[PDB]
Amino acid sequence: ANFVIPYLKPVADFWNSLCIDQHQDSLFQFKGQTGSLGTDWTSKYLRSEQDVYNHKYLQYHKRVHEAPELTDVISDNVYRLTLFAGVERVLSVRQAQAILKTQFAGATENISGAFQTVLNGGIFRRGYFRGALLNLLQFCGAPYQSLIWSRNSGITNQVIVSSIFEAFFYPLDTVKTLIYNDVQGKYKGAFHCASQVVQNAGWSRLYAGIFQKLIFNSALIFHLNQVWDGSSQQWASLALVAAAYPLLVLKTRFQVAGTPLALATSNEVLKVNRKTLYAGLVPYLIFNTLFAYEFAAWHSSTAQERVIGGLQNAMKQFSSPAAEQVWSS
Amino acid sequence: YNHLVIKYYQSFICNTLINKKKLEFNYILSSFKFIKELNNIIIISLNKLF
Amino acid sequence: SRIYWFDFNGTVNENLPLNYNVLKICRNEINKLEKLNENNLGTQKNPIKLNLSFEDKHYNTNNLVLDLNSYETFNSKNFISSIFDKTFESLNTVLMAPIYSFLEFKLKLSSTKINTNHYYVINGKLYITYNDSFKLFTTINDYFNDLNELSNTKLFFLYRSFNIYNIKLNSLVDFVFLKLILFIHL
Amino acid sequence: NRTHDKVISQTYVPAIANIAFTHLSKKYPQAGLKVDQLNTLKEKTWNDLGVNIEHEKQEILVELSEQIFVKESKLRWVHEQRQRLAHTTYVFSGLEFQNVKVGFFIDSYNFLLQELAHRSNLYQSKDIVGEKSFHEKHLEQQTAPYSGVKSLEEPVSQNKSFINSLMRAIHNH
Amino acid sequence: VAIYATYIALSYINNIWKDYVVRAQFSKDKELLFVTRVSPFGTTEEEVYEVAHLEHLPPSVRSGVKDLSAQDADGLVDVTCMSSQRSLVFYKGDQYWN
Amino acid sequence: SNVTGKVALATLGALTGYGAFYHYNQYLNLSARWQQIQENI
Amino acid sequence: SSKGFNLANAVNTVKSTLNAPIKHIKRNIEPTGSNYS
Amino acid sequence: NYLDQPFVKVPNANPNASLNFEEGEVLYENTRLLEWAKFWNYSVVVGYL
Amino acid sequence: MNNTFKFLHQVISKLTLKAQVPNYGQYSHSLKRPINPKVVVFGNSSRAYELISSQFRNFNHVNGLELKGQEDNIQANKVAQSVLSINDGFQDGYYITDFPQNSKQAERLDLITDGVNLALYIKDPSDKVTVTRQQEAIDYYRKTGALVEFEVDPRGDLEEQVKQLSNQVLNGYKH
Amino acid sequence: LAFIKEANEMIQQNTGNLPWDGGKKKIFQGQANKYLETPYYLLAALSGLGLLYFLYSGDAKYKTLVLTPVVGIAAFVLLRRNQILNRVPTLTELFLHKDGKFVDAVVSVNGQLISKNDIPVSTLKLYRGDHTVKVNLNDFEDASAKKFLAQQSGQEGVINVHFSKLRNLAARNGQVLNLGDTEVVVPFENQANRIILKQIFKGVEVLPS
Amino acid sequence: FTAVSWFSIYQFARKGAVLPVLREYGRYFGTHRLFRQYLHTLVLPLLYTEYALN
Ligand SMILES: CCCCCCCCCCCCCCCCCC(=O)OC[C@H](COP(=O)([O-])OCC(O)COP(=O)([O-])OC[C@@H](COC(=O)CCCCCCCCCCCCCCCCC)OC(=O)CCCCCCCCCCCCCCCCC)OC(=O)CCCCCCCCCCCCCCCCC
Ligand SMILES: CCCCCCCCCCCCCCCCCC(=O)OC[C@H](COP(=O)([O-])OCC(O)COP(=O)([O-])OC[C@@H](COC(=O)CCCCCCCCCCCCCCCCC)OC(=O)CCCCCCCCCCCCCCCCC)OC(=O)CCCCCCCCCCCCCCCCC
Ligand SMILES: CCCCCCCCCCCCCCCCCC(=O)OC[C@H](COP(=O)([O-])OCC(O)COP(=O)([O-])OC[C@@H](COC(=O)CCCCCCCCCCCCCCCCC)OC(=O)CCCCCCCCCCCCCCCCC)OC(=O)CCCCCCCCCCCCCCCCC
Ligand SMILES: CCCCCCCCCCCCCCCCCC(=O)OC[C@H](COP(=O)([O-])OCC(O)COP(=O)([O-])OC[C@@H](COC(=O)CCCCCCCCCCCCCCCCC)OC(=O)CCCCCCCCCCCCCCCCC)OC(=O)CCCCCCCCCCCCCCCCC
Ligand SMILES: CCCCCCCCCCCCCCCCCC(=O)OC[C@H](COP(=O)([O-])OCC(O)COP(=O)([O-])OC[C@@H](COC(=O)CCCCCCCCCCCCCCCCC)OC(=O)CCCCCCCCCCCCCCCCC)OC(=O)CCCCCCCCCCCCCCCCC
Ligand SMILES: CCCCCCCCCCCCCCCCCC(=O)OC[C@H](COP(=O)([O-])OCC[N+](C)(C)C)OC(=O)CCCCCCCCCCCCCCCCC
Repeated sequence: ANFVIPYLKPVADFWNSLCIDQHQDSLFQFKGQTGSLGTDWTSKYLRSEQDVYNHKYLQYHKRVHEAPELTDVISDNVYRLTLFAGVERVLSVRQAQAILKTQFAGATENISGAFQTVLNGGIFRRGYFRGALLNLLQFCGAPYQSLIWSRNSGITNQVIVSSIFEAFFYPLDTVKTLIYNDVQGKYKGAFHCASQVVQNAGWSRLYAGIFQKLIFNSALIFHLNQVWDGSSQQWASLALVAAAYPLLVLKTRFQVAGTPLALATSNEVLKVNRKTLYAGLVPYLIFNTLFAYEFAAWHSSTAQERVIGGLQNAMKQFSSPAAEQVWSS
Repeated sequence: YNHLVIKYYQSFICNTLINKKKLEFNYILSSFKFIKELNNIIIISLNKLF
Repeated sequence: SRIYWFDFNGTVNENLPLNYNVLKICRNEINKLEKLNENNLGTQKNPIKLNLSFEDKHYNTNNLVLDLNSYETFNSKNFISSIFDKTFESLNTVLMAPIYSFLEFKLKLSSTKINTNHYYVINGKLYITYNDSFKLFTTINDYFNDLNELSNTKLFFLYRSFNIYNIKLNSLVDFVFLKLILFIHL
Repeated sequence: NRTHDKVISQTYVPAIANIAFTHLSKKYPQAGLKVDQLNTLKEKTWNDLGVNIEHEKQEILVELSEQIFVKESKLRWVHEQRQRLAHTTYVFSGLEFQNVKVGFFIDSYNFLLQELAHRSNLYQSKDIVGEKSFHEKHLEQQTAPYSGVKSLEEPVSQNKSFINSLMRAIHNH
Repeated sequence: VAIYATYIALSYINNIWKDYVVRAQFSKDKELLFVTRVSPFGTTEEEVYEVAHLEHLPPSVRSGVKDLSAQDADGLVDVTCMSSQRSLVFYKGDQYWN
Repeated sequence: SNVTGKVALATLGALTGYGAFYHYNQYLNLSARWQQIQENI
Repeated sequence: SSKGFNLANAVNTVKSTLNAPIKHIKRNIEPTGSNYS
Repeated sequence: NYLDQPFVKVPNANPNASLNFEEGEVLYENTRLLEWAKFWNYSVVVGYL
Repeated sequence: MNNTFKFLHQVISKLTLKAQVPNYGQYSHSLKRPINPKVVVFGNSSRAYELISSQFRNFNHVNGLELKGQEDNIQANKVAQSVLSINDGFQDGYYITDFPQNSKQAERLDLITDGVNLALYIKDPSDKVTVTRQQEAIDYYRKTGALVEFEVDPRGDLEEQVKQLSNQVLNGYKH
Repeated sequence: LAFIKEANEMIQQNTGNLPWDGGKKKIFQGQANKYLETPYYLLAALSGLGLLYFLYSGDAKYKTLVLTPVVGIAAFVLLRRNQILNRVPTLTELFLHKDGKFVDAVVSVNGQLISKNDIPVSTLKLYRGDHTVKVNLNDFEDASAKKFLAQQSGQEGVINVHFSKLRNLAARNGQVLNLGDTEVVVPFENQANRIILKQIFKGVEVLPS
Repeated sequence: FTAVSWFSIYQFARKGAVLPVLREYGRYFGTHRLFRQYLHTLVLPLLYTEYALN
């Protein structure tokens, strides 16, 4: 009561908040009336039952008709960044595995080998979560800045704005790629990795693969809009990004080339065996399909109609199935 | 005492290597005065107390 | 082009398997004996004569000028002006990637593994093509075992090449425990 | 007063004492340091013998590393000696053996030698092959090639059919 | 119930794992056998046995020989310490044997 | 650590430079909106 | 681009997993030298 | 009182001086049992909890 | 060192050893083989040749008998250059025969090549030249602890001897 | 193929069998040890400021009053120890001239490369044991420091200190080499040509080429 | 069922194991056994489904 419960209460309270409706609990905490009907527990429960869908609509409306918020965007993409952060690294390792030394370090040239190589260092800074903060920072960069400057905009404008910001923040992406593929702990951190690159090669070394990253980004944005709209042509766009996938693979190899982490140089990367261009294509598509970015600010009119229509259909459940049709209401 | 000797030994090696002829006393006596005074006053206080 | 005979004037010990370099020389000479035509050389009565020195049989190669832990240097090739060519070539590779896969699949349909021959009999012993030389062949199981060992060596090379002297933590643990025991003795 | 605990191997203890006494005898000829007196010398302190082991500690370590050969280590002799020398000097730099008995110095050096040998063997018997781990078996299984269908590769007119060609390409790629 | 249920579970789990042998080392004169066994939390625990006491005993029922794990090439060998009334279990696989 | 300092300083300047541009644009838009609100009131 | 999953390998592993506890089950239920009459 | 048997001495608490406890050579070694024991023991505890 | 602290010391050491060689407990069997296995073989019997050929299928032969007559320094240097490289076939294992013939050559080779990973001696009763030629080398490798002895009976089982020899050399390998 | 080339280069470097790189041949390759000092300095400053704030405010606990001085002292001691370790002259590379009588070396001091040339092989000497370092107290310009050193040493103005007391923080990770008039630390973890390295350390001169 | 059977047939065929069902080669067009096993696996369950439903 004086040495355990005070420290254990926050844990239980946090546990309950996740497992209980905060809005519904807040309504029930206030009991009585001030002169207006509908404050009783029965009426509050009925309201709270529909408040789940109302709050979802309000949150969706805020993300579209109000300035984007970093916390809201991160919350929507929490799984892609919080729990499955290491999935990005293994995908990066698989893409660059063609010109890496992993195959000589108890690993195979497949997604299973890439997973083992990442997990051989554990789960923390040298393992699964290596580069996770850089992934979070990169997400807080161009993907979030682009939303601010392209809220409620067309596909073409979104691609242009995203391309501009990705170029602006590109050096961060190169550093993250080097950290992901740094399997021997050569680099002690992002600043250390950047310092080594600048000291050995020029500042231009950080912008390797930019023009092949921009083109792939444009294809990804087009695919993202198609799936958000829900049109039948989403599968056709999914093929388009799959066809453009080797652009991403080349980008990763160029970033990872010209450094002790790789066995090849920039010139040799271009003339790499063509049978490994589609390295990790299926894992990449699966990960994106399950964890596609939930950028509601870029949703078009059709996507907004789809979401509202879905909420409205759910809202219809609050009628009595056996309601009598009376001549007089 | 050991730290001062090592610092003096290191400074002597560096100055001979670089041909400076001047010892970096600013580094050798990094905190000698503070440490010596702190120990001395503590010992004096303990002797007076006990 | 399967049976050939080589004669060494005591320069090669046949009581033990031939070296990789020796086999490479044999393959390099057979490839000439076939493509360049043949004067009936390579039979038991008219074998191929070779005088192999210690350097040829043992020394691997030359041109060991690779610089370990090095970075490619930019800002000298005018990356700003030269990036256009790389981007165009990369776009060409991506566009042609599906086409190359389709072409390769067609080649597989019209091609068979048995079409090419890789077995050569040398000095009454069977050998199979290996990278750029020959490899002794005695049984299918033995060949698969050799491939497994080769794959194992390639796979675990980096793990076996660990740092012997990276024992900072181990020394610290030993020092702490002994010092504690030293205090007990004192 | 005597427990059921395995004692550290004493194979190299006589050699360590012999080397240490010989070097110390080069500087203290009248110290009476002999291998035959190890059972009794180990009970005395260096102060009683009038020997300042601190000054000669580094020389003893260098001579021990160069002289002693350990066959239980998984590393070659040159690497084993270098690692042993680096390990012992670091550990003994912060240890003062002057005020303790000779046996502690000898036992301490023997303990370091054995631990280095065990660490060289990854804390496993050098004479036991052992069983491959899950990763080793998994990698070996994956490393194995695929035989495919030999019937399709058999040279026959029927194998020239487009359908048979398609099956051969799909299954023997 | 909570205190004794936990105690019984942990104590009996240890007894089940006690028979199996993790490591076995002879003495210099091959007069004693030092055996490392599983501890309650899965760590190493040391014990000492005499080679003379150790003995491989046949089953009391003579029809149960075919049911012994030793029938399999990769089975388990049950060696009994006749002084301490303890059992030592060794894998038959030669990989684990010197 | 001169290279590291330059890289860190360059990164701070670039991020700070973007921050100034973002706030300046936001300042203009807010000023225009505030003027329109005052006229409407 | 090494090949990954193979059903035949998976089936073999499943067989090994199911056969792993057979030796221990036999030892537990087998008779012992003692005859507690 | 119980240790003071009338006709036979109880064994000495310390091992006989004849025995030498110097380590020899390893006969049997199955280190993976420790990992198996830890896995099973923790699994049952979590399941029991 | 101390009975009470042995358990704690062993546990801490095992945890820390992972830093030097990660996942050593999972890849312990693989690590028994060195990166560049250099083997010195003593034995000139017909059975010994068969065992050598079977055990060293993927290794490269180095005939040191051709170097007889030259000075030890040159012989050691030539052998080191032979066994300090990897061919295009990725065969990093070399086994030497008829060398070294004396301690001086043996020590010189070890210094140049940082020691030989293995020194295999196949004691065949039907061999009478190996002892007369390379007795000094055998003694040196016995002193340095790199010598592995595997007695072979000519009338034994070839398969069993190969299996035992493979296990012993794998155990006897050193980094 | 690329890995094989790198693996061969790694093997050559480890064995120290490099060829003649022009006018001089590299026969030694070592690296120094770097320790963290800024984190300890920041931690010590934070503890010092925190202790001052607690005294000024008076709202601290007994627990933190006990802990803060210990953390500050521990950080301060580590900072001094790391600074001494970092500033240890450590031999990084050593080259031998064609004639075999002259040696060039580059040394690292707190990450700073210093190149020394024209070092006769006859002057090189590796200290197997603990040498003695001479300290001249007359050089010190501080009366208090001079008095303290004399009292501790118990000797004249020139005091000889055995290296055993100093190897804890001076050469704990290596030996001591005499590069003519100066002395440098030779780490154990290094790649070098043992045949040539031993002779030059002993003072013997190798044959030309 | 068709997807699982097709996956199983391909995986074992890759390893060199083919179920000894159906003639190895066709009587008229010489189609290989693997091709007909895929055809039978695709069509037979569909016919059974239609027969079962009717
Ligand atoms: C959760 C509640 C709160 C939520 C808040 C809302 C969320 C959003 C908040 C965002 C804002 C946060 C506050 C500000 C943070 C600022 C950070 C910062 O600045 O860091 C910089 C970052 C720091 O440098 P660094 O430390 O060396 O690099 C990072 C290391 O790699 C290390 O990175 P890593 O990825 O390898 O890390 C692995 C990861 C391993 O561990 C994990 O990943 C664990 C994950 C577990 C699962 C997650 C479960 C949910 C979360 C649990 C939270 C529990 C509490 C944790 C407590 C942590 C301690 C505070 O952790 C580590 O090991 C980190 C190492 C420790 C040192 C560094 C970090 C210190 C701690 C700071 C933490 C801040 C996080 C706040 C947000 C919350 C995140 C959760 O540096 C850079 O980004 C440098 C980039 C340079 C790029 C190249 C530049 C080139 C030149 C450019 C030129 C441009 C001009 C060109 C002109 C061209 C012409 C036009
Ligand atoms: C529940 C079970 C599964 C759960 C998974 C775990 C989930 C946990 C939660 C999430 C976190 C984990 C995230 C994922 C982790 C990674 C998982 C993993 O290991 O997966 C990889 C693993 C393979 O990895 P691996 O073993 O390392 O790869 C082997 C080699 O490395 C080869 O790999 P590579 O990287 O080197 O790739 C080279 C590429 C090389 O190939 C090429 O690139 C070929 C290129 C050909 C070019 C020809 C050009 C001809 C000319 C053009 C003609 C057309 C255009 C003409 C245009 C004209 C007008 C303009 O190879 C391939 O294409 C073959 C890749 C494997 C194909 C797998 C197919 C799975 C199908 C599943 C069943 C069917 C769907 C059922 C749907 C309904 C289900 C209820 O994948 C699988 O075995 C399957 C995974 C599960 C499949 C999920 C279903 C797909 C979902 C997304 C797509 C939806 C369909 C869209 C189209 C249709 C719409 C109607
Ligand atoms: C019906 C409608 C369905 C519609 C959907 C249909 C979709 C179909 C898709 C296509 C699927 C094709 C089939 C094959 C697919 C295979 C998968 C594949 O392609 O993978 C490629 C690759 C293949 O592996 P490989 O190494 O290349 O080669 C495999 C060997 O050849 C293989 O040989 P091996 O020797 O290695 O064998 C492996 C395994 C082969 O067998 C299998 O693995 C098959 C397993 C089948 C069952 C699966 C059920 C669960 C499925 C997942 C459910 C969730 C999916 C969600 C989907 C997304 C939904 C949005 O062998 C065994 O059987 C081992 C024995 C153990 C088996 C399991 C035992 C279960 C016992 C249960 C009873 C327990 C006792 C209860 C009673 C006691 C009281 C409690 O696999 C992977 O690498 C998979 C990667 C998956 C990663 C997932 C994400 C991980 C994220 C980690 C996060 C960590 C965070 C930590 C945080 C820490 C913070 C502190
Ligand atoms: C792990 C906890 C272990 C607790 C042991 C308890 C012993 C009970 C014995 C029973 C026999 C009868 C004795 C009389 C009745 C006892 C009544 C009683 O229990 O009163 C407790 C008394 C009740 O306080 P309260 O009425 O709630 O007042 C609240 C104020 O905040 C309170 O603030 P305040 O400043 O006014 O506090 C007054 C301070 C005034 O102090 C005194 O009571 C008198 C002076 C005693 C000397 C120690 C003072 C604390 C200095 C720091 C630790 C130094 C290391 C040596 C510790 C020796 C054991 C005390 O009294 C204490 O709290 C003394 C204990 C504090 C120790 C904190 C560090 C925990 C680890 C300790 C063991 C370390 C291993 C040592 C190995 C052997 C070494 C030879 O204080 C406690 O609550 C103590 C327990 C607090 C546990 C939570 C700590 C914070 C959260 C975790 C932080 C972890 C990281 C930082 C610490 C890391 C380790 C250094
Ligand atoms: C309603 C339609 C539904 C259609 C469903 C789709 C599947 C069936 C049609 C598929 C067609 C496209 C397939 C791809 C073609 C690719 C090209 C290619 O290379 O061929 C692939 C492959 C043949 O390639 P191959 O390399 O030459 O392989 C030959 C191997 O010998 C072949 O060996 P095997 O390994 O295939 O095994 C033999 C075959 C078993 O086949 C037999 O040989 C069994 C024969 C049983 C005869 C039962 C007595 C019938 C009494 C008279 C019936 C009159 C019609 C009554 C109409 C009632 C109203 C519906 O399979 C089995 O034994 C296992 C299956 C178990 C039996 C289930 C059969 C169900 C059939 C359902 C459809 C029936 C359509 C009839 C159309 C009208 C016929 C007049 O095609 C097939 O396997 C398809 C076979 C379809 C049935 C053929 C029946 C022939 C005997 C006719 C007797 C009566 C007329 C005789 C006239 C004589 C001249 C004057
Ligand atoms: C291995 C260790 C090696 C180093 C050895 C170090 C030797 C010196 C040890 C010094 C110990 C000091 C203990 C201080 C205890 C806390 C005092 C305190 O809280 O005062 C804050 C007070 C009040 O400050 P405040 O007004 O800000 O109040 C803050 C309130 N608390 C403490 C709850 C946060 O400040 C003072 O003015 C104190 C001045 C005196 C400080 C010394 C007091 C010593 C009391 C214990 C010993 C008593 C004598 C014992 C018998 C000996 C013979 C007489």
